[PDB]
Amino acid sequence: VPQWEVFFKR
Amino acid sequence: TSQTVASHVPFADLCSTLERIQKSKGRAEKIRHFREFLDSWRKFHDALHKNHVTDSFYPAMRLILPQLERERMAYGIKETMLAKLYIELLNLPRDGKDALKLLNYRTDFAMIAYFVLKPRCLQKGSLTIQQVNDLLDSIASNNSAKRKDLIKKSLLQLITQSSALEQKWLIRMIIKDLKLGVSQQTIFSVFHNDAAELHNVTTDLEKVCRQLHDPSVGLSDISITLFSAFKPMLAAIADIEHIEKDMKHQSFYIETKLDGERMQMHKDGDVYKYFSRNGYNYTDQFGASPTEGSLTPFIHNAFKADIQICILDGEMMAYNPNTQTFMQKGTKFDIKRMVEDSDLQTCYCVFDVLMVNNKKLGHETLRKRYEILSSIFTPIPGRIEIVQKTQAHTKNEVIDALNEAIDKREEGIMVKQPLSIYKPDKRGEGWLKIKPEYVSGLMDELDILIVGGYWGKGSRGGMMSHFLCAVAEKPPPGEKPSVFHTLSRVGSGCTMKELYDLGLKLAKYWKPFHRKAPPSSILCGTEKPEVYIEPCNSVIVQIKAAEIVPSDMYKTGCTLRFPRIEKIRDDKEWHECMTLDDLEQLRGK
Ligand SMILES: [Hg+2]
Ligand SMILES: [Hg+2]
Ligand SMILES: [Hg+2]
Ligand SMILES: [Hg+2]
Ligand SMILES: [Hg+2]
Ligand SMILES: [Hg+2]
Ligand SMILES: [Hg+2]
Ligand SMILES: [Hg+2]
Ligand SMILES: [Hg+2]
Repeated sequence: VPQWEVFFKR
Repeated sequence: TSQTVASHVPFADLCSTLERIQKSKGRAEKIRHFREFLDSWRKFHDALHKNHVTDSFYPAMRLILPQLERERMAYGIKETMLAKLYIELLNLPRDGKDALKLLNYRTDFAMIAYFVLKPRCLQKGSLTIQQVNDLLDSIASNNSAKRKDLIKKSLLQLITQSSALEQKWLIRMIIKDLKLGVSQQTIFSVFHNDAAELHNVTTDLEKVCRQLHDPSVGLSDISITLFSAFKPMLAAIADIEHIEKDMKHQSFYIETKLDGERMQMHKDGDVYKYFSRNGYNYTDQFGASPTEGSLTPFIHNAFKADIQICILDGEMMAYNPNTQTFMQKGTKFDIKRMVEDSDLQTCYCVFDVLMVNNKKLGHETLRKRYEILSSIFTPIPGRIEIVQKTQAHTKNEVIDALNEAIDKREEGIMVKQPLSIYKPDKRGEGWLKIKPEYVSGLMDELDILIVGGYWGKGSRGGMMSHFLCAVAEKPPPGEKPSVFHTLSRVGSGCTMKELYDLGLKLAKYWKPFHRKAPPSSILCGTEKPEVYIEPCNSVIVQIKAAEIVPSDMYKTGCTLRFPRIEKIRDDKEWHECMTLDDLEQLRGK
């Protein structure tokens, strides 16, 4: 399950 | 398994993005910040939903464009309510400068609050965007049910679980004005190339978010669809001098301009939906079926046999059966209530059709569209009507129509290109509107006396169609005016109850007018009334007019262009009538 924080702070 | 991006995205990330957009100076920079958020959301979505989807950007977009919220109803929250709440929670001195400034906020509030919050609320947010939506849902739903305390508790959750900065943005989403410094259209364009066009034929952020979830997949032939709210086509204001050029030097339509509630009707058999011009659902009022509502039960059977599905554009009017007239918006009386008490009834005035049985008609010519319209239903006067239209090609014909329109107490005229198609939310193109050039001054308030009358037709023969109005000749000091000079004929249509009441009040005073033995108190020009009334028995009306022009039809040697009775001035005595001298000074000033 992907974690949002990896997508947003990127 | 009913998984959503919104359940994973801290409301704090949405707010830091709004804060960056609002503080950015350039458009480019504003857009960039939006893009970065939108892009992360889309990549996440793809990762989250790899092995599954109706999920979309809607939970964010509805907070970004709160003025476009349609699912949730009104919150019922006032700045003043928030003010009190914060004064409790932050324990501000009840008589201090901060508390008063919140309570005495003059209609921004979010910013005043934020400055009070910044040094005393240091809490970090805990809500996801989804959880923010859930609490807003709770506020709106409880407001509907007038459950004041539950609204407070939902507010309480939002506030105690959110950072000062998030609270700034919550307040703006609640008020429905974010002040991003970037337009709604820009937001749409940044989101998807097709987003605006789609929004114009579905006033629904969720539909737009979900259908245009992929920025690289377009939609073909975006069009008006059964049971979706499209934005109405609008009319551009038109200077009557240029009307022949404006109509592409060809034949055009002149159509009655009605000031009702713009309303579209969607029909499929026994099922009906109605949308207002902003795309709110009015089906509860008018009727979802032929056994309920204020309109549908009465018009369901007007539709012709072959018609199963249709979509109409038009205007809802309040109709008086006893006078066969539409009541105007501006009245001292209660139109809604009288409609409910059955004193008046709802009447759908229809001027367009966008679908018939699965033929889509947006792209047909208005000419073809009008042809089809006459095939959709059989008009029932006072419930469902086809607005009256005529063909014309001359400026003077348009002058005639405007003249007639104002005479019947309508407030203008419509002019429409027969070649023109239906363009949702566009102003201009094929639709022009024409109203008189009213210059706001003394010209807005001519206080003149009724001196004579003209009868309506047939059964309305007891009511007057027009009044003849005069001004007073200034009388010798001491005595009241005894001589009046005609000035203007003016429409007496019962478009407001005060005119109806006035007619009945004056009924007993009319006397037959005889050309060969005329009353000495009323001096005429060419134009004679059918009946006259002694001045002391009469009433002053306040008249709005665009221009005083020469005329040999009235004793004053002039008359009023586009005159409309604005008010009955029964707070004035008959002898307080505007005089010749007043008229004279007015003309040359
Ligand atoms: Hg706080
Ligand atoms: Hg959207
Ligand atoms: Hg009507
Ligand atoms: Hg009336
Ligand atoms: Hg009338
Ligand atoms: Hg009347
Ligand atoms: Hg006369
Ligand atoms: Hg009198
Ligand atoms: Hg005059």
